[PDB]
Amino acid sequence: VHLTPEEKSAVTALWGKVNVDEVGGEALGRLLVVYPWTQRFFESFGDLSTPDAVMGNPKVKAHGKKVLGAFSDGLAHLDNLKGTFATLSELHCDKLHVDPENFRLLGNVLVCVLAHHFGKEFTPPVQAAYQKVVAGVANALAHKYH
Amino acid sequence: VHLTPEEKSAVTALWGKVNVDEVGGEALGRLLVVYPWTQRFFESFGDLSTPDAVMGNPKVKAHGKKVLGAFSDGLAHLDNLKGTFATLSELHCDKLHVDPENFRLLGNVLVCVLAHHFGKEFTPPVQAAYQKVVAGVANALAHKYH
Amino acid sequence: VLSPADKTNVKAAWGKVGAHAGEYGAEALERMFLSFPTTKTYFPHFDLSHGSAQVKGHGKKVADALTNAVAHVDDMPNALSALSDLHAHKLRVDPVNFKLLSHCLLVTLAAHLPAEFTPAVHASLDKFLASVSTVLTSKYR
Amino acid sequence: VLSPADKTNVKAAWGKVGAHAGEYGAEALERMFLSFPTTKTYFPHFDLSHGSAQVKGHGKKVADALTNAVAHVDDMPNALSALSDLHAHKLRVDPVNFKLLSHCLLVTLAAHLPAEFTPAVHASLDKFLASVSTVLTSKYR
Ligand code: HEM
Ligand code: HEM
Ligand code: HEM
Ligand code: HEM
Ligand SMILES: *Cc1ccc(OC)cc1OCc1ccncc1
Ligand SMILES: *Cc1ccc(OC)cc1OCc1ccncc1
Repeated sequence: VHLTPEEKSAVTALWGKVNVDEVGGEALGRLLVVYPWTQRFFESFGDLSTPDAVMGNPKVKAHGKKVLGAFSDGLAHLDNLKGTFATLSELHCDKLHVDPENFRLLGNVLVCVLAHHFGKEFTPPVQAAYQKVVAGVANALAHKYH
Repeated sequence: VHLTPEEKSAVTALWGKVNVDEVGGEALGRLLVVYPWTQRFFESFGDLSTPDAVMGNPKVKAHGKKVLGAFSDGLAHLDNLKGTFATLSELHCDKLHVDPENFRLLGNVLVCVLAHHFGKEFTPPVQAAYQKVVAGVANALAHKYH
Repeated sequence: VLSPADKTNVKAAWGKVGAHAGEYGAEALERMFLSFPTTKTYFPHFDLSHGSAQVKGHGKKVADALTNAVAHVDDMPNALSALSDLHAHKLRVDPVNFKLLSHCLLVTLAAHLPAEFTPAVHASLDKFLASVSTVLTSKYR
Repeated sequence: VLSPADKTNVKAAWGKVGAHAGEYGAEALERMFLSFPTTKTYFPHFDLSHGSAQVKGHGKKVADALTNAVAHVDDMPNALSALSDLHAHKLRVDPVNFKLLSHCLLVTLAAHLPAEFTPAVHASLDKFLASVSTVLTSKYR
């Protein structure tokens, strides 16, 4: 996870405009609609029978916030993703057994969500900066599976 | 890679019967035949147009011996597979840019080859121990992605 | 997507497998549960001990499904519609698990066909299992 | 395996790209090239700099191929067979790269068609690109 000062600035600048109460819930929700099997890990959230039900599920929106928060922690410690996410890594690998690939999927979904909300502002270079960050969070979380 | 006392025991017992001059070649050769895109990294090896050309290719046999050797290395250092493969990891990731997923595929192909040679001798417990070893090597070879 | 040759190899080798299909499916499952314990979380109510009658029974079912697939290789989505509904809509099985059973099925195959598990057959059966896996993990109803 | 709804979503969402096809395809390629440098070894002779005329023309070819794929969505193998020879037979592109460009296509779409890029459509487009990728990376000749 090596970001040039220029990317660090653009990533920080953009994230400043992110809606911390929504983006996370939208990304988690899209993860469950685009890759249906991920719902298996969240069967206690209630109704996930349809896209609209998933996107409108309170529990999905609430949990999304935490996810975004963690990503935020990461953006504040790109110097030590592995360390920042040591706890989550044990939760997802040792306790939940989520396959490492799903971490990558959620990461790309988030990138899709960001592109959706900022449109033309989410330029090719900015995306590149972000692909690095989500790749780091994922690899850090997969530390107990990698 | 953990391998209980009984596991490491059986793993060793079986590898003792493995042909150092041919298995490597069979694994690499089947990799090229089952997953054709991997042929892209061996244009300097010669004819790989048919399964017979692949399995009979001298460079494939010769190179497979080196590969089988890296695995033998891993077996004698199951407690530090990361260190053991550090160099090969640099070669494969930073120099050749071989996507991590293929290390996993070659590893399972090796397992298939082992089952082909030992037949009934390759018991589920024996395989289970070997899946731990190939996942380790694979994760180790891709470590340049952390 | 299977090639005309692929289809010929899959039919030939599965023909070779013949009456040992159910056993092989049972063994495949067993290797999967032992090699990738996580997969067990999908069969909580099953007796997964070595040689259990449930696993053997389930293997027969799996093999019959595959034999069915082999027989409708050119129209799998249609032929496996009910099974797809079960693994994709209902059980929502992660596709990584299909790679694992497939691998175990190939391993079992390698262990029983020292005379017929040629590289080409191996390649063809690999793609075949991938095609069955895609149908069963896809929701196309 | 696409559902009738997937084809509905894909044809609808792709139809809004229309004359933008060339542009969007070029943007996806560029996004791919910057976000995943590795994908560049496939175009060693190409000028990949921002604004390249080559990248622009190529995306137009990629974009039209996808338009043709959407039209023959129920007959892809025969329809994209030539592209199959190309990517699977001649280029031997590692499947992983197809997931990368697909992701870049989705990102591009999301950034241009916010109203259309709904969860459901997002889901359908992804499966459509994965089916196209399967075909282009499979040797069924
Ligand atoms: C991009 C990487 C991801 C990040 C940053 C992340 C972050 C988090 C956080 C912050 C929590 C809650 C922490 C706590 O226990 O207080 C959590 C819990 C959890 N995550 Fe993740 N996660 C990621 C990907 C995934 C994926 C791909 C899955 C599986 C498909 C998953 C499934 C879960 C589940 C099941 C819980 C438990 C929630 C519950 O049932 O109460 N996560 N994650
Ligand atoms: C996961 C198991 C693998 C192991 C243990 C392994 C081991 C080796 C070893 C020992 C070398 C020789 C280095 C030297 O002699 O200095 C090597 C080179 C190389 N490996 Fe691997 N390898 C693995 C997987 C792969 C895969 C999956 C690919 C890609 C399809 C690959 C492609 C290469 C290439 C291209 C070279 C040789 C380049 C040349 O001589 O032209 N390897 N590997
Ligand atoms: C080669 C691909 C597979 C085939 C051909 C296949 C076929 C089948 C068949 C024939 C059944 C019984 C259907 C019935 O109830 O009438 C079944 C059930 C089931 N399969 Fe699969 N399956 C495959 C892969 C998997 C994988 C990868 C998993 C997960 C690790 C899985 C999990 C299950 C479960 C949990 C059941 C239901 C068990 C029960 O409640 O009795 N299957 N499958
Ligand atoms: C949705 C997926 C894709 C589609 C629809 C697609 C489509 C096309 C089309 C239409 C051509 C033009 C061939 C001609 O005009 O004769 C082509 C060429 C090519 N594609 Fe793809 N492609 C896809 C993914 C990829 C990926 C993932 C790579 C590699 C990272 C790739 C590498 C190439 C290369 C290197 C050429 C040849 C360019 C040259 O050397 O002139 N393609 N593709
Ligand atoms: C032919 C083929 C190779 C590899 C994959 O990835 C798992 C999929 C695939 O096709 C699956 C399929 C077969 C028949 N109808 C629809 C889909
Ligand atoms: C429907 C579908 C989902 C996921 C993948 O990736 C493995 C492929 C796929 O379709 C495969 C296919 C489509 C059309 N014709 C043949 C095969």
